[PDB]
Order: sequence, then structure tokens, then C-alpha cells
Amino acid sequence: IDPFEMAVKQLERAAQYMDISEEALEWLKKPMRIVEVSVPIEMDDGSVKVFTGFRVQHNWARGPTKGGIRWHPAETLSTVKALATFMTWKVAVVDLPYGGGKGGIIVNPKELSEREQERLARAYIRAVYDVIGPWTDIPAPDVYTNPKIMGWMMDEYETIMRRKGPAFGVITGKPLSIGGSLGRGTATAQGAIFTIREAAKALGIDLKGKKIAVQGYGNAGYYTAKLAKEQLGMTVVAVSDSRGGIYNPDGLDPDEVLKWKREHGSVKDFPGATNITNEELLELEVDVLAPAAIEEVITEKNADNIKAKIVAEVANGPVTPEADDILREKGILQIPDFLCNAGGVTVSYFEWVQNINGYYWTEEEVREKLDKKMTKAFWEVYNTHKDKNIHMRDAAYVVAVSRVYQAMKDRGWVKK
Ligand SMILES: NC(=O)C1=CN([C@@H]2O[C@H](COP(=O)(O)OP(=O)(O)OC[C@H]3O[C@@H](n4cnc5c(N)ncnc54)[C@H](OP(=O)(O)O)[C@@H]3O)[C@@H](O)[C@H]2O)C=CC1
Repeated sequence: IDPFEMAVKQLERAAQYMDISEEALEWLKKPMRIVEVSVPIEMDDGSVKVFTGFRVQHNWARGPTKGGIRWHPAETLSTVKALATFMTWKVAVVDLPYGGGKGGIIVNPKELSEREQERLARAYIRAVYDVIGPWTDIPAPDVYTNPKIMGWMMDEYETIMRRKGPAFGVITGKPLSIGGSLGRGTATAQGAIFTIREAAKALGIDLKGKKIAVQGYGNAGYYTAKLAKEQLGMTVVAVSDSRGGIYNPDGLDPDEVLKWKREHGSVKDFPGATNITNEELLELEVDVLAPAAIEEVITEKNADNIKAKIVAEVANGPVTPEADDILREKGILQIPDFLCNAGGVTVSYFEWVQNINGYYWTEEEVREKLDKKMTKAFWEVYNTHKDKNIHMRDAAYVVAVSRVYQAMKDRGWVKK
């Protein structure tokens, strides 16, 4: 289904749980500014190819818009608009002084050389320069897009801007050598475990010695397992990847699992474990469940079989709304998809703060600031959930849309 229309339907669905005027809802239904540009580069052969670029600024009531740039051959303007609309609420739920944005280029980066990729990155900046800036619109890395491209784009922006202001703050996720931030690799898992600890505290259960299962072993999942087995005494009993999964109640070492997966290409046939499939491992005797691999992994056909006390949605929407309804009545606490993994955007905000201030923090400072941000955001969502008797997703939507609506009213954009 059309991604932008799906985002609009979710906003309309959230509107019924709060007092929002119709004019503000119509304002939030459509992006404030959309830019479509031609991105021309010269290829290695010598010919000029024209690529289609996008940059969508959904809303900037609370501050400059924030969102990554995605390089995908199947990318569409509607998808970019939907992701920018989602980013608005993603930065609103954790109380960032940001609006929502998103960019994209319809390109297959697999077929571009490193010189062609640098040319594309610089041309995109040369084309969208008039709508981006450290206080206007801050891009970020996304699908098929990385810190190297961030460095190239930042250099192009600095060259155009003639070093008048802070050119590091125009983009985030860049290498440490040029305005980069510490804690950027482990941001999402750190935020996820902070929300998990807060959820356990709200449930009033001593979380040390409990069993956790993780779907996927990427940058998210592996670090989620490490940090669970790092500083809160959370016993890992199962991990998984695309190929398969393992489980053993005696205990698992995340570092030994990672090295075995790296030296063998997958976690399958891990020593001292019996291969258990992902769909079987989701239904496991665990006290914290943290799916962190893919989306749509918890559906109607498998929602009623889950037996965990806490589900932490580290992945981007791993639980369907009907599954949300099933898991809610069972008494299972869930963490909304765009609240659990907000550590990445929070640390991008921290990087932007360090760039504009010209002063850079340490790992401990970033971790502690993210601790405060995530705990406050989770408590704000959870109290709304227990006050309005609505699901966690609905409470997070109510909080974020309420913040954006209040900013819009204060600016005078809307009266009612
Ligand atoms: N900044 C972040 O890290 C953010 C992370 N997320 C989500 O976290 C997830 C992890 O991605 P990321 O952290 O970027 O790192 P990776 O993309 O490297 O992580 C992907 C992991 O998921 C596993 N996986 C893939 N397909 C399946 C499947 N069908 N069933 C089970 N496991 C599977 C992969 O196993 P294998 O190696 O065998 O393929 C791999 O371990 C993504 O879905 C992402 O959307 C959410 C918000 C942002």
C-alpha cells in the first residue's frame, strides 16, 4: 500500500485518542516542503547520467528537520514522505528540538564505483543546498548510505558555504576525524536496554538473573545481547540470525557467539546448542524478548503464542497492530517500535549539538545523557498508556503529536 497514505492513516488513527483540532490535523497530514531535483554526475566511462533526488521536510515547528538519506533503486517520493512524517514523531517522542525530514536518491549503489559514489554525494548537496543547513535541515546516513558519504557531503557543503558557520553540524553520522560523535555505533542498543530497564522497573521485577532472547545479530542485536549481559545481570539464553537460531538455558556468551558467527558465516551449528528456528525461538520461555532483525516478525498467526513478560521492539515495527491487540490483553508490556530504537536519533542529536557547540563529549557523557533522555521518554509514554488505557503505540503517538501540536499552536501556525 502507498507508504505516505499508510502514515496518514496511522496519524488519523492516533487523532482519535487525543484532543486535536481539524486544521492542525490537516496541517500534519501533508509535508510542509518537498524538493525534487535532478542529480547529474559524470560516470567513469565519461557519460553524464541524471539521477532523481528527494528531500522532504514534513514539519519544522519544534526545530530544524532531521532525517537520513537513502540510496535505493526502488525508492519513491511517497516512501520518502512517509519516512519524513515518521521522523517527525520519532524526534518528537524523545523531546528533541527537531522537526522531521527525509531524503533519497533513486540509484543502485552496487553499480557505482567509489568515485561515482563521491560524485553523486557531492552533486546531491550541490542540488539541495538551498533547503538544508545546520539550523534548517540536518541529513543523516540511511539504507545503502554510510559515514563515508556523510564526510563527502559535509565537505561539499562546507565548500559551498565558504566556512561561514559550523559546517560540521549540517550532517550527522560522519567519521570521528571530522566532527564525529562517540557512542554512534551502540546508540540504539544502549537506548533499547535503557527502555528495557525502565520497563522492568515499572513492572516491579528484579531483572537480574532473567532470560532474554534476541532476533538477529547485527549492530542492533549483538550489542543488545552484550549490554544485557554487561551491566544489568540479564542472562542471554538464545540468539538468532537469518540462517537460523540457537538456544541453551545454561547461558550464552555474546562475544563467543559473535566470533563463531564471524568465523563460520552464521550462528548456525554453534557449539553446545541445538538449532532452533526463528519462529520457534520467538515462542520461548524468556522474560525479555528483543526482536532486532526484521519487521513483521510478530503477526496474527503467531501473536497468541508469545510467553515473554516484556517485548522490546528494537527492530523497525516487528509487531503488527493485531498482534499488538493480542499481546496487550495478555498483560504483556510492549515497547513501541519508534521509542525503543530512538537511541540512534538521540545520539545524532548529540553529535549535532557537539558540532554546533564546537565541543565534543566522551563515551561516558553520551551514555549518561542518553540514559536520561530514554528514561524520560519511556516514562512519558508509559504514564500516558496507563492514564488513557490505550496501547503503547497509541500513547507514544499521542505524546509526539501533542508536542508537535503544542509547538504549532505556540508558533501561531494554527489557532484552534
Ligand atoms: N541504528 C540502528 O541500528 C537501527 C536499527 N534498527 C533495526 O535493527 C535491525 C538490525 O539491523 P542493524 O542493527 O542495522 O544491523 P544488521 O542489518 O547487520 O542486522 C541484521 C541482523 O538481522 C538478522 N536477520 C536478517 N534477516 C533475518 C530473518 N529473516 N530472521 C532473523 N534474523 C534475521 C541478520 O542475520 P544474518 O547476519 O544471518 O543476515 C543480522 O544478524 C534492522 O532491522 C533495523 O531496522 C532500528 C532502528 C535503527
